[PDB]
Amino acid sequence: NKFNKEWQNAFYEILHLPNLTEEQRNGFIQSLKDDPSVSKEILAEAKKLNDAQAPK
Repeated sequence: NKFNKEWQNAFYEILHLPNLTEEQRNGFIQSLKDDPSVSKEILAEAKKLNDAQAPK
């Protein structure tokens, strides 16, 4: 199914990633909406970015 539990978990994980600016956050969210089938890969990249942006 297009908007499965997968898609849902990615949305709320990305929403709560701390090190993303707001622009980045809503960018990954827009991608999730524009292409639900790749929700897994969007989530990975968001974590990858969030983690690459921890202060100190």
